[PDB]
Amino acid sequence: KYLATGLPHPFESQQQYERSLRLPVGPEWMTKETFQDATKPRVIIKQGIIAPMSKPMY
Amino acid sequence: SRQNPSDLERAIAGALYDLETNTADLKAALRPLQFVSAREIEVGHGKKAIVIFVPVPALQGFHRVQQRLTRELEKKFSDRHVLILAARRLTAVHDAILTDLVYPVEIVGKRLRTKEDGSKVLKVILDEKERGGVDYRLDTYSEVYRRLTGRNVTFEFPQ
Amino acid sequence: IIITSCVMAELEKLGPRYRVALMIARDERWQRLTCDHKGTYADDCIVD
Amino acid sequence: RMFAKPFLGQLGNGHVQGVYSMCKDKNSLNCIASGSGDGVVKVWDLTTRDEETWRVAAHNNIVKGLTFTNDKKLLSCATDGIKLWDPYASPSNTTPIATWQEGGPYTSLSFHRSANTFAASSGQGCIRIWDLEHSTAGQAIQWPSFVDTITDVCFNQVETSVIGSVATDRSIILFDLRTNMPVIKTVLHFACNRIVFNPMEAMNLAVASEDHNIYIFDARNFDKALNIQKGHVAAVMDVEFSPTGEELVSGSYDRTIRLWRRDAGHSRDVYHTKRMQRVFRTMWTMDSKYILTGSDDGNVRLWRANASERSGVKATRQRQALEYNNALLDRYGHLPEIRRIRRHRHLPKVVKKATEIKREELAAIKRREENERKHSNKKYEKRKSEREKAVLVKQQ
Amino acid sequence: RPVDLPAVGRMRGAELRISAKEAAAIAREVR
Amino acid sequence: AKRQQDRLMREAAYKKTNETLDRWIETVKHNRRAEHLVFPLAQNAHDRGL
Amino acid sequence: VRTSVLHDALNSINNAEKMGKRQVMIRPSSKVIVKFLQVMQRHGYIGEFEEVDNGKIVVQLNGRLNKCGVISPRYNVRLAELEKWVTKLLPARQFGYVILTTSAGIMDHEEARRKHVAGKIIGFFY
RNA sequence: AUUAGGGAUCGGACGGCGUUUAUUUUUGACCCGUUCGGCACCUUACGAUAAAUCAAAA
Ligand SMILES: [Zn+2]
Repeated sequence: KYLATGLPHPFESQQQYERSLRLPVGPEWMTKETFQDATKPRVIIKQGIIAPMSKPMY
Repeated sequence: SRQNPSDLERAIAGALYDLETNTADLKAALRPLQFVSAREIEVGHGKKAIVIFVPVPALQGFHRVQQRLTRELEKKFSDRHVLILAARRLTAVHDAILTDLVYPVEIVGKRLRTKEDGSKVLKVILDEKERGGVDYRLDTYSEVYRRLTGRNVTFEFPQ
Repeated sequence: IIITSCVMAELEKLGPRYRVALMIARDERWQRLTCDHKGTYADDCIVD
Repeated sequence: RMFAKPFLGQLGNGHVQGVYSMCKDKNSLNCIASGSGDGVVKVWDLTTRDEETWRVAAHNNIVKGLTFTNDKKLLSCATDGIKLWDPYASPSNTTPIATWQEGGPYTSLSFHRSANTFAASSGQGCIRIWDLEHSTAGQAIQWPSFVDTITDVCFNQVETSVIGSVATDRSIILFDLRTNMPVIKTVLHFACNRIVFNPMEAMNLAVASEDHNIYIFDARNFDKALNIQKGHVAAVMDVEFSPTGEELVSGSYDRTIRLWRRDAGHSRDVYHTKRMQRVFRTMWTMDSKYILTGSDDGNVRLWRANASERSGVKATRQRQALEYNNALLDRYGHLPEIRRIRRHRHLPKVVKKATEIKREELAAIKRREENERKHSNKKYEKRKSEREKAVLVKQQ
Repeated sequence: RPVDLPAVGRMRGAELRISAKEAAAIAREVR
Repeated sequence: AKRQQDRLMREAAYKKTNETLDRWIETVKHNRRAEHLVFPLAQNAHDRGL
Repeated sequence: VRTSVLHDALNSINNAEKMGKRQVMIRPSSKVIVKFLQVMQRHGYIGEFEEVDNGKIVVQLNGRLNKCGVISPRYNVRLAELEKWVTKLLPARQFGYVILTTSAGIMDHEEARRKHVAGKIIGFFY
């Protein structure tokens, strides 16, 4: 049960995946800066109003 | 018959006389027919469409022979949409006008759409076997039905 | 007349088949006194 | 799954009967209006909720449409027509200061992002559009030969002069306002219930359809659907995009509300309440932290997104902990143990047995199709993918 | 007992039977 | 014919719309491929250039 | 066999209002059923309906109506009798409607009060 | 007015990627899909109500 039976959907190779995780993420095994960088969410939402975008950025 | 001629009544009569002579080699319902009736009112904007009223045995006479006849009459006559209709004087008569107006296709359904209020509309949906040569004529069929009867019906092929 | 929020809730806990009575309850022209507890339990709300 | 306590509150008394339309203040942060089945509208503040701020018996029949203008005024649609009221005045005026009736029965309202223009989906198969303070009858734009009642209509905020819409022909339609004409008409297998656009990706948009399913498209190409979000039992009554545009509310006809990521293909959350009776209008607030569910139990319930993640400013280790657990999930979400106790969510009996029957029947249908394909000449063909298969036809 | 049923008579599905005595009993209450 | 006429007219309209969406495709591509998204957007902060 | 096709239709609408559907296919049609549906659409308790032919009717229903019923003996009624009948037939005077065939056609009790025409109670809903 | 369909059941009628009759066409046997019609199971009741009775005492 602690095995993972099915490959995860973005993945294409078992070796890709088993070597993809490879790294503990907590503060015990890396520096605090890498911790911040490794647990940062993809999207950050502050307080306020998300008014939809007026001018195309890039 | 029942009229004294008009400027395009004589035109459609002389048309069917030059279909009597100097052409085919196909002659079934043309000679036992005289001036019967014709009518011309605007359809769309900028365009016209002729309708010709015909008696009730000549209805199925033209149902025997109407292929390519409407085609040639359209081409050499004013380059406009030709419609063939009976002359009659209530709802069964209106369905008769419908099934006479649509000659190559049998209708499938009449659809009475009520709305969120007492407004209502009709949609008659036609056969699936012939679709290509009608969609440029569907609006003309609809407006001539609206002018001859007065009821608002829209014509469509179901999907 | 006064209806407690517990009573209102209990009515809504009764299913859609009680919708007429629910609407009768929710006719506006009457006061609505709230409750501040966990219970939503009509009888105790009333007795207290 | 311990701290999942996502319900929050019940906005005041609610309406009298069921609540059928509601809309936000897309400029400020706390102003909500909803119109009832009994022709009355109420306007609510989020900070003070236990009582209404403003109330007016608007129409006779159900309040089909409702929206806020840019400045301070608001507009409601029904079978009586459409009217314009003002909720924030030192006197509480009851009389609406504008009205319109011609153009047939209007269905739905939508208001422009920047300008003072707004569009209305009528029942006449036609959308008529006004520019406020200098228009009276508005421009009636429609498909050339179209009759069927257009249900929904929506101003696309990011790319202006663009409005998509949808009718009961199980077709949706796209329009332009610079050149005031329809643009594209595409017909689906099933009837759509509502259309919204992706407020952070302009070319992307969203239909909720009685095929119990949600479809995301790119407007530039309707050849195949971009996303099939399928989780439901009954018809979906309404969808709305999160203002961050990566999340999606889906209220459906069964008493459920399902919260979605943008790329998912399944639920992240399902909400159900034995009180709640039918869902009709679900809108995020301007915060993408809270969603609002407008019932036919006559409630406007306030739910949280981020099913456990309580609001509040956080101490440093508290948020480091919660972000730590989040990305910890995004590694280990697929192990069987933790997967089952993250997917385990209790459903009421109705939707439970119904989805059992649904999965069974769809298995039967797939088996039918597979046996027919294998024992038919379709075997020498490609398995047509479903995002392709969802569209019936596209035309212009 | 179901709350939605009217009390003038009995109901089978969507059909409401009203005997002649009950409509005459309404004919007494109107006068 | 009115049908093909409005067809080509709405086709040109469709082309122009797709041009106007091609003006956003680059931003959409960036944000969907990027590492971190900020909200609310810097451009739509009410106090921008002060 | 039930000769009241309008009762069969009302039973269809009642079962669909119980199970929560979004349309029905009422196989036998009649003009009086059309008129009942028009009064229903005036009071908004049904979404939208189309008469189709071979005919039947597709009746998209919203889920606001609760219960349909037909008065089988088709009872004659006058004005004060209309008020007392409607107060003993609906659970509340501000909920639901009854249907009358009057000399001015088929309408609800509020319309029959506006025209001050009496008639014959046939059916009702809420 | 249906429950709500599935798994099987056979009586037609229709089709077909195909095996065997078939020395090759019929046609017949196996398999698949559609369709009506019905002997019956279970599920959920759509409810019930007089309960021991139910896809009918809904
Ligand atoms: Zn209490």
